[PDB]
Amino acid sequence: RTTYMAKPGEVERKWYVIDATGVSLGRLSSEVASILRGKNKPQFTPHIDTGDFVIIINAGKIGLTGKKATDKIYYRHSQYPGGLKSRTAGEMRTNNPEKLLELSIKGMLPKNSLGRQLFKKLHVYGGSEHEHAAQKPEVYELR
Amino acid sequence: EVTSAKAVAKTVRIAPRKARIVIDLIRGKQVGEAIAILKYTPRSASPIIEKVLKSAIANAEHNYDLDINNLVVEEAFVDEGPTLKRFRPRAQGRASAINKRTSHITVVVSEV
Amino acid sequence: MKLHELKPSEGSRKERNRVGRGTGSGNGKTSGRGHKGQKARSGGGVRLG
Amino acid sequence: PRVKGGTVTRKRRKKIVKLAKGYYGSKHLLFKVANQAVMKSYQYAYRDRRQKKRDFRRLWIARINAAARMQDLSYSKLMHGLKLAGIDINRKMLADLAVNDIASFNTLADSAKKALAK
Amino acid sequence: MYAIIETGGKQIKVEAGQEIYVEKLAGEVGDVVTFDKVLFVGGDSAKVGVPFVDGATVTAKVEKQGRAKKLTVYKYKPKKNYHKKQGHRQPYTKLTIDAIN
RNA sequence: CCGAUAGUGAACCAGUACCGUGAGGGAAAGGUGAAAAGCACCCCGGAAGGGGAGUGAAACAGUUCCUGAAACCGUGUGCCUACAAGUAGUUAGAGCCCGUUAAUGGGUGAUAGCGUGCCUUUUGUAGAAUGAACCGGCGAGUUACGAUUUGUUGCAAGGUUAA
RNA sequence: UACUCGGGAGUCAGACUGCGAGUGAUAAGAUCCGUAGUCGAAAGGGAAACAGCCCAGACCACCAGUUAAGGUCCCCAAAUA
RNA sequence: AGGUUCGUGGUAGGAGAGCGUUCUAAGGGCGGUGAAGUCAGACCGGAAGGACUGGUGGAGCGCUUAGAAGUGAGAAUGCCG
Ligand SMILES: [Mg+2]
Ligand SMILES: [Mg+2]
Ligand SMILES: [Mg+2]
Ligand SMILES: [Mg+2]
Ligand SMILES: [Mg+2]
Ligand SMILES: [Mg+2]
Ligand SMILES: [Mg+2]
Ligand SMILES: [Mg+2]
Ligand SMILES: [Mg+2]
Ligand SMILES: [Mg+2]
Ligand SMILES: [Mg+2]
Ligand SMILES: [Mg+2]
Ligand SMILES: [Mg+2]
Ligand SMILES: [Mg+2]
Ligand SMILES: [Mg+2]
Ligand SMILES: [Mg+2]
Ligand SMILES: [Mg+2]
Ligand SMILES: [Mg+2]
Ligand SMILES: [Mg+2]
Ligand SMILES: [Mg+2]
Ligand SMILES: [Mg+2]
Ligand SMILES: [Mg+2]
Ligand SMILES: [Mg+2]
Ligand SMILES: [Mg+2]
Ligand SMILES: [Mg+2]
Ligand SMILES: [Mg+2]
Ligand SMILES: [Mg+2]
Ligand SMILES: [Mg+2]
Ligand SMILES: [Mg+2]
Ligand SMILES: [Mg+2]
Ligand SMILES: [Mg+2]
Ligand SMILES: [Mg+2]
Ligand SMILES: [Mg+2]
Ligand SMILES: [Mg+2]
Ligand SMILES: [Mg+2]
Ligand SMILES: [Mg+2]
Ligand SMILES: [Mg+2]
Ligand SMILES: [Mg+2]
Ligand SMILES: [Mg+2]
Ligand SMILES: [Mg+2]
Ligand SMILES: [Mg+2]
Ligand SMILES: [Mg+2]
Ligand SMILES: [Mg+2]
Ligand SMILES: [Mg+2]
Ligand SMILES: [Mg+2]
Ligand SMILES: [Mg+2]
Ligand SMILES: [Mg+2]
Ligand SMILES: [Mg+2]
Ligand SMILES: [Mg+2]
Ligand SMILES: [Mg+2]
Ligand SMILES: [Mg+2]
Ligand SMILES: [Mg+2]
Repeated sequence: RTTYMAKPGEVERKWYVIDATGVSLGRLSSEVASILRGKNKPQFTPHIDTGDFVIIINAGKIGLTGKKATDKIYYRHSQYPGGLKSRTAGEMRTNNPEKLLELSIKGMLPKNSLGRQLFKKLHVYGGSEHEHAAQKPEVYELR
Repeated sequence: EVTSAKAVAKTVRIAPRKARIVIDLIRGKQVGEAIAILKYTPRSASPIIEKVLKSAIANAEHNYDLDINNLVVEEAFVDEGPTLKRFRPRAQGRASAINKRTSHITVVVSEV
Repeated sequence: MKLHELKPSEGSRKERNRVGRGTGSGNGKTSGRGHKGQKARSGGGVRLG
Repeated sequence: PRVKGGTVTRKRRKKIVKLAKGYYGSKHLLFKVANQAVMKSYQYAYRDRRQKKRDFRRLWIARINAAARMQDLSYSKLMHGLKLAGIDINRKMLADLAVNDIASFNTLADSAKKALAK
Repeated sequence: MYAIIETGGKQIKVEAGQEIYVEKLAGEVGDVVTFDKVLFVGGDSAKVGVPFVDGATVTAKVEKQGRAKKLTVYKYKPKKNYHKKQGHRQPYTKLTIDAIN
């Protein structure tokens, strides 16, 4: 019958800038993933993109409660026999905070083609100034 | 009317897969260039396709009164025909089948 | 009676049952015989007593 | 009298092969695989005919929740207030109001807030 | 101006001049049907029912009595020699909305 | 009673061809048209084979020639497709292309949710248990005489004939 | 609902779970009995995936509503109660 | 014929109602202004199934009521092409 479905390009997508100072990693990532997915609008449609674009600054000051800064381990395998690598959450917050935020958030998006397409809308900076001043980005305050 | 002519060679002793590799070269080309292409392609199916093409051009000029210089090859395809079944004696007193295949060759020429 | 409207007495004739014509009739694959016995074989069964 | 099997088998098999039109490869040409494809398609349709209602209710609930969060309410609080006030509009129509006539949705949310606090 | 009415066990949104399909109703072609269960009247005056508004009703005219397209309900169980086939056709009634009160 | 996988093994030069030292075993193969009127003549080619012309009701009936299904092999085009982990579908669904036995129509489908073939045998099989390359035809509870039980019909302390 | 009379069968390889015992080592997805359930012959929801565990028994259609086990930060519907 | 109440998962298996194929008998039909067969469609019935229209085909075939069976195939390392 009659139920509204959006169309590609129908819904206006905005740009948001978020400060990541002192917020826990997962608690920031959940909010950002919900924003990206498009679940904050009454025009949500499961099979198309209606989410917004997110810019994250001060990524080097993300929080890690407990002792996660020294024994939260990230693994990679090169598919060669005995090719496992490990890295702590610390020294990954200091060297490559962008990878930390990116993979933490990527673990929360849907695991399909639309999720990969959504991940391309996330820009994260470890400093304080972004390169996208030409867009308009507006400040967003986490719930 | 009758702007096209065709010729067919039926039940020619040549496997269809070996003629459908030469006849793909001359599709949609001028008749002079197609004859030249068939002349310099050293396969075994070139003389047969060339003969069929020249017959098609000849009966396009004679019956329907068209111009040789203004012709192109519209359609060209190879269709299957009856196969002859033969045998080849393998080792240890048993034989294996051999398929001597034939084909039908068709070419259609027309005004540009 | 007219030969084009013959009607035998109701209840006096019935339809034969045919086994082994598909599973929709309830007498399909095994045809009312069960599974893998002596009584499930062609010409099977034992003497009367 | 002999009854030779003509015209009846092909007529029945062609119906299935026609029902399997649009499938990949031999699934739309050969009877044996087309029969399995048709049975599986019927079973899938039977099951999805029940899952469709569940999916649409989930979609309506998500849209209503998203629209209500903009009025400082959850979905849970809004539905409780609507049930407490005495309003019997289902999720489909609330979602419609949320998508288009948002003014009316905000009026209903005001009614729910009035009943909830009260 | 639109309204939300309840009919056939489910609610439907209507407007003047709109054509709707509902569950089978008692009435011949050309008759007039009145829906007295109105839940919400909107447009420049948002007055809601608790659960029904008031003596406000909706009137409509019958256009056609018929049945929908044919389904085919099929069930089977692998390896158990069980199949079941059955066709369905759902009756309906087609109306045209006249006025909203 | 059968109607060319049927009916004799054999509807056709069949106990033939073929197999075996021998006794012996043992096939496949029907249909132009009412009438050969079976394509004079012209063109390409060595020929085969084609394109015209002609006979014919029909040649898309041209010497396995009535009808001509499926597997299988091709030519053209409307929609989709080179960042994507797929028992291949089903439900939701935009875009593009059409226009029906006219009715809440047809074709293709970017994207999203769900989803481990069919049969047999098993306590239990998606099963790394078994069977099937695909398509077509053929292929399995029958008849005779007795026993017993239910239904129908005729007569009824009688009923009924066999040769 | 029982029972009696008559026509027709199939079945006699069972499986796991809770409780009570034996053999075993107070082992086994072991083996053998008593008792109740489910599977066999049962789809649907939860245990990630899952015959036997927990909830619950599919006549057909609906873009309607209330609940059971289990759950409400994101994948993923609902409390960053 | 109309109601009230209770029901309608299902393997082995029991009971009931039917669809379709070939032939026979009677009645009534259509067909060179085109039969059977074959091809394509978005039609009809609760299922097996049945029509209508158009192309090819070029001479036989339905319908109603009964009767008789060489009576319906996807599987047998099934037989033939
Ligand atoms: Mg040998
Ligand atoms: Mg030798
Ligand atoms: Mg019967
Ligand atoms: Mg049964
Ligand atoms: Mg079977
Ligand atoms: Mg068996
Ligand atoms: Mg037995
Ligand atoms: Mg006969
Ligand atoms: Mg057959
Ligand atoms: Mg498709
Ligand atoms: Mg024949
Ligand atoms: Mg014979
Ligand atoms: Mg000899
Ligand atoms: Mg003759
Ligand atoms: Mg000649
Ligand atoms: Mg000639
Ligand atoms: Mg001619
Ligand atoms: Mg003539
Ligand atoms: Mg004839
Ligand atoms: Mg022929
Ligand atoms: Mg064909
Ligand atoms: Mg990538
Ligand atoms: Mg791409
Ligand atoms: Mg999909
Ligand atoms: Mg075993
Ligand atoms: Mg495998
Ligand atoms: Mg075996
Ligand atoms: Mg095998
Ligand atoms: Mg008597
Ligand atoms: Mg008994
Ligand atoms: Mg015993
Ligand atoms: Mg035992
Ligand atoms: Mg036991
Ligand atoms: Mg134990
Ligand atoms: Mg055990
Ligand atoms: Mg069993
Ligand atoms: Mg279950
Ligand atoms: Mg389950
Ligand atoms: Mg587990
Ligand atoms: Mg099973
Ligand atoms: Mg959620
Ligand atoms: Mg039942
Ligand atoms: Mg039930
Ligand atoms: Mg029975
Ligand atoms: Mg006529
Ligand atoms: Mg005429
Ligand atoms: Mg006949
Ligand atoms: Mg016809
Ligand atoms: Mg009939
Ligand atoms: Mg038979
Ligand atoms: Mg076969
Ligand atoms: Mg073979």
